[PDB]
Amino acid sequence: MGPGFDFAQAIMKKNTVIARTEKGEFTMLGVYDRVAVIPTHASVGEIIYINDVETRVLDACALRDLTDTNLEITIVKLDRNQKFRDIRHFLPRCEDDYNDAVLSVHTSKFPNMYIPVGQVTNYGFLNLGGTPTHRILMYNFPTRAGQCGGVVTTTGKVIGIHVGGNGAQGFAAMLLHSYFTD
Repeated sequence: MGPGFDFAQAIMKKNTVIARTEKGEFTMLGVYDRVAVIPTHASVGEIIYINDVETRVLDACALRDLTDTNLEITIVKLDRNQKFRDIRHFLPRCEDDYNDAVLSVHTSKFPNMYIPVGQVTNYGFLNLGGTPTHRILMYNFPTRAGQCGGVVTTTGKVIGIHVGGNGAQGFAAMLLHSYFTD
């Protein structure tokens, strides 16, 4: 509908796949080469389904900060025959608050879904499903099951992936440029 939705659509149309684990279907953001991200609660194993195709997992790393606190991001390298467009130059370098964000989801259940979530707070600490978690972004939208892995963007920046909600607020794990240096 406007330039925020334009940037979000450009990311969804080239840099997302549908990932399926034993814990469900997730929006999965591809970042560069065969490297993608998914919420750690997806419990990625040795094999994952990517757009309903059986795919070997070459590496999976559940990130934690240097206090050994959960970040809720798993970085997955996929045994896929095709690379993602490199979007690392759209990742923020530092923790920050944002205005006017969009949460975008693409699954069998929720195809082509875009939500204007508005103002995003650097929330920091969250007890997420009983797990102490750091680098959490918060938005005041009643997100639901089915939105986990959804991409949070502003114009020009890919800032997080949706990892939970409390019925009134939604929560994303930050993406930082430093997670994807090679």
